[PDB]
Amino acid sequence: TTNVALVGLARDLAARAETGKPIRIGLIGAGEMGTDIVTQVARMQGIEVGALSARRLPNTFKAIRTAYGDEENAREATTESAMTRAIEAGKIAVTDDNDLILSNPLIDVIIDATGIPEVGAETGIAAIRNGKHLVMMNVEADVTIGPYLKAQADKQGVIYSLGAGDEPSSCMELIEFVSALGYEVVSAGKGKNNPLNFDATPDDYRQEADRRNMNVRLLVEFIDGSKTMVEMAAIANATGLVPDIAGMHGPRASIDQLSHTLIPQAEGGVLSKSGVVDYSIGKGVSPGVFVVAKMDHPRLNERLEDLKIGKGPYFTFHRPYHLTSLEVPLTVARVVLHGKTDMVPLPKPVAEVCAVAKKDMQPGEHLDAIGQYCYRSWIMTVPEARAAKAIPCGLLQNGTVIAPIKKGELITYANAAPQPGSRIAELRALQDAMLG
Amino acid sequence: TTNVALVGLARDLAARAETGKPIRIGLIGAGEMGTDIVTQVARMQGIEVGALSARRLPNTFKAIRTAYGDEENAREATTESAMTRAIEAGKIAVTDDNDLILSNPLIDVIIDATGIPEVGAETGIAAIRNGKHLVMMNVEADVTIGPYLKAQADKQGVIYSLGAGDEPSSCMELIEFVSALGYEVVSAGKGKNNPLNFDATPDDYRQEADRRNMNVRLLVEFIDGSKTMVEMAAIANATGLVPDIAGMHGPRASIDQLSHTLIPQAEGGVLSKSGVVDYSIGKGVSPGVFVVAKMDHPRLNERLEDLKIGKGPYFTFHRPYHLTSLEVPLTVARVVLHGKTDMVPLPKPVAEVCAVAKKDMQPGEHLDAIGQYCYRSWIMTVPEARAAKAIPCGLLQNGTVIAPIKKGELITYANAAPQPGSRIAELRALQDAMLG
Ligand SMILES: O=CN(O)CCCP(=O)(O)O
Ligand SMILES: [Mg+2]
Ligand SMILES: [Mg+2]
Repeated sequence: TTNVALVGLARDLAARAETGKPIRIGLIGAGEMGTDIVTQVARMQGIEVGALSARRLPNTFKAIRTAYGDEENAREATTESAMTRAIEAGKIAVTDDNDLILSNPLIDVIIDATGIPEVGAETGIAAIRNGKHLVMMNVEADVTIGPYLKAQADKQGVIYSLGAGDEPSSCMELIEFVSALGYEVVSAGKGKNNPLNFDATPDDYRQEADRRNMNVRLLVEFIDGSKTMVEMAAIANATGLVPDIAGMHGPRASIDQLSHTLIPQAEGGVLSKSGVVDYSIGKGVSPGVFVVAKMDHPRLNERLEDLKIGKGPYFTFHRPYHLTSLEVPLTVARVVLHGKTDMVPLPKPVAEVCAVAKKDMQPGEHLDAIGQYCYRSWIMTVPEARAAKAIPCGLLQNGTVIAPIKKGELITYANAAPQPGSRIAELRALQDAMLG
Repeated sequence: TTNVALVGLARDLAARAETGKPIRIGLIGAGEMGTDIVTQVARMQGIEVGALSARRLPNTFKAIRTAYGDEENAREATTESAMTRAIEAGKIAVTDDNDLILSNPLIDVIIDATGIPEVGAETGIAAIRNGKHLVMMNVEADVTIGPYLKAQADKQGVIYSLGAGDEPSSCMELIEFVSALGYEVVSAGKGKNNPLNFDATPDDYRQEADRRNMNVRLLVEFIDGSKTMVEMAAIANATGLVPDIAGMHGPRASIDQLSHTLIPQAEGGVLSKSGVVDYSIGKGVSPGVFVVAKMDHPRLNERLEDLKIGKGPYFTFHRPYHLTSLEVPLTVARVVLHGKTDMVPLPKPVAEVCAVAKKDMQPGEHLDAIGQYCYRSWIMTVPEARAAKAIPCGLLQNGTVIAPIKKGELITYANAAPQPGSRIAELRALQDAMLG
C-alpha cells in the first residue's frame, strides 16, 4: 500500500505485527472521533482495537460498519470471558459497559473518545487504577485535572499522554525541535481564518449543524473561542509559556506576519514579553500550528536569512496540518513500543481555563454546557484566576448561579457553584491538595 | 534561554549534560558548514565538538573565532596524547591531521563537513574502521557508495546516517509519518523558486559568488539541476520511490497545485504511475519538502477535507523549512542517545545519479568537476543507467574523455574513464561486487 520501504515507527509497527500479538486499544466512545480511530487502525500494522464501548450498544455496531462496510468484525460481550474470547477470535468486542474494557487483561491502552469531560475524568482514573496506559483526547478534562492524572499514572507505573493530532500536541512537536536546538521560544499557538464571535449560540448554527449532521456544540465552542482557549491552556501547562493578557491578544496576522506581530512590543509586535501562548486571525495559519523563535547569534541569523526562512532575529516555524483523531494511534504506538509520552502537563499549572457569561443570569438559574448559551472559556494566568476566585471552566456544567451575573462577567465562586458531587470536582479538589 | 520546560530530545540532552560527559563530535572540515556546526553546538546541552580539523591549521582557529568571538577554546594538537589532554581540559582540539580525530578514543561520532565527496568516502570508511558512528553530510558520496558504507557500518556495530536538515533527510520525516499511518506515498520531493538553467557555468555566477563570499560551484550546481538530482536520488534509494522519467518531470507547480500535478496522468497529473520522486518549479514550496499522499477510504478523505487539508483523494504534506547544518546535531543526539538513524540507503539502489555533458568535448580532454563547465548530474533508474553503461556522476571529477561527446549526451564507460585510483572508484567497485 505505502509504495515505500519500512522505516522508523512504520518498521517498529511491522515488527510488532510479526510477533503475532498486536498492541490492543480499549476505545471508550463510538461517536465521530471513535469511528475515525477504528477506521484509521484498520489500515495500520501491529495495532488493533480490541474492544469498543458506547452508552448505547447500537452505536458500536454503527462505528464498525462505517469503518469496514459491514458489522462482521463486531461481537457483543457481556462478561470478561466473552470479551477475551472475542478478542482472541480476532473480533472487536463491543459492549455498553466501560468497566469490561477498563479491566480486560488483553487491553494495553485506553483511549476515551466520548468528548464528555466528566466522563474523561471517570474513565481516566479508572484506566490508571486498572494498570493501563491512558491516552487522553479530552483536552477540556486534561487542563482541569491533568496534573492529578499524570501523578496517579506515575504511582502505578503507567504512561499518561494527550493524543497526537490536535493543536496542542502538534505544537509540542515544534516546541521540542526549537528548544532542543537551544533557541528562544517567543510565542506559540494556532490560527483562525476569521474573527471570533463570542456571542455565538446554537441558534446561529443549528442550520449548519443539521445539514452536516454534526454536533452543534462543536461549532459553537469553535466560533465562540472556547476550544482555542482550552488548546492554548494545554500548551501553556506543558511548557511554562503563559497568555500575555487574559484571553490572549488574537491579533490579525497572516502566516507571513506572525514573526513581526507575536513578538515583544519593543521590537514592533504586540507582546509585553517573550514566552507566550497566543493565536492569530488571518490567512494561511490554519489548519496547522506555529512557533516564533529568536536567534541569539549573528551567524545563525544569517544562515536562516540565506535559506529564506525569514528576516531575523525572529523566525516562524509552521506545521501546516494536524489530522485530529487519525494521529492518535501514533501516540499509542510510541507509548507502548518506546515508553514515550507525546505530551504531559507540568506538575505546577501556569494557566487556568476560566469562563465568562454569554448572557445575563439570575440566582437559581443553572449554567448549561460549553458550546451552548450560558458561558464561554477564557484563558487566564493561575495567579490572576486565583486572585479573582475564578471557577475552572471544566467544573461548570449544570452548576448553579448564586448571585446575579451580567454578560461579559467572569464566573467565580462568588457568583456560581459547581455541582459538588462530580467526579471532576472531586479529582480537582485532590489536585489542589497535592499542589498545596 | 528557551523559555520552556525540557521535553523529549531536549530533556534527553540535558540529562546527558548532567552526567558530566557530553556526546563528542569529531568534525572534519573548518569551512562554512563546519563553522555552522561549531556555532550551533555551542547553544546546545550535552553535545560538544571535541576536535576539528582543516587542511590548513589557521582555518580551524578562524572557524572558532567566528563561533565564539575569540580563540580561547581552541588548542592545537598533533599527537593522540595532546588531543586527549585538550578535550579533557574542555578545549576543542584543533589539527591538520584527520587521522587523529578519526582514531581519538574520546570521539563518539564523525561528521565530514569538507563538501569533497572523495574525502567523505575516505574519512567515512576510516570512521567505521575505527569503530565510530558516522553522520554523512556529503550527499554526493552517499548516492555513490552509501550502501557499501552502510553495510560496513553494520559489520562494525556502528550507526550510519545522513545528517538531518538537508532536503533528503527532512523529506524522510514526512515519508515516515505518512507510511506509519498506512497511506500511499504518491510523490515526494522538494521545490525550486525559479526554473533550472542547464547551461549555467561559473562565468554566469562569479559576481554573486564574489559578493556572497561563497564557492561559485555551489551556485552553479544549484542552478544547473545537479544538486536536485542528487537529493532526489538519495530519497529514492532510501524508499524505493523512483524517478518517473530520466531527469524527473520538474513541472511548474505552486505548493497549492502539487496534489493535482505530481499525481497520475489518469487523474489529471503528469505521472505515468504512483510512487515517485520529483520536484517543482514554483512559489511557496522551497525552503522545504513535500509528500503527496492518497487516501483509500471515504471517511478519511472526508476528515481531511473537513480539516481543509485539501480536496481528495490526493493531499499535500509540507515541511516548510530545513535548517541545513544546524539540524545535524539532532542526528548526532538521536544516534548516540537512542541508537536510531535518521536516514540510510536501502541495500539495493533503485536510482543512479548519472551525468550529461554541458558542452562538446574531444578525446583527451579531462572532465572538470560538478558546478563547473563540463557536466551536470541527471537522475535515472538503475536498470536504465546500466543499459546505457552510464558512469555514476560521483566518479567523474578529473576523468578522461575517450570518445567525442556532444553537449547534452550521457557520459558513459564508452566515451569516458574515471580516474581509477580514487578511494571513491575503489569503494564503488567493492559496492558493485557486494551487489553482483
Ligand atoms: O482540532 C481541531 N480544531 O481545533 C478545530 C476546532 C476549530 P477552531 O480551530 O476554530 O477552534
Ligand atoms: Mg483542535
Ligand atoms: Mg540541500
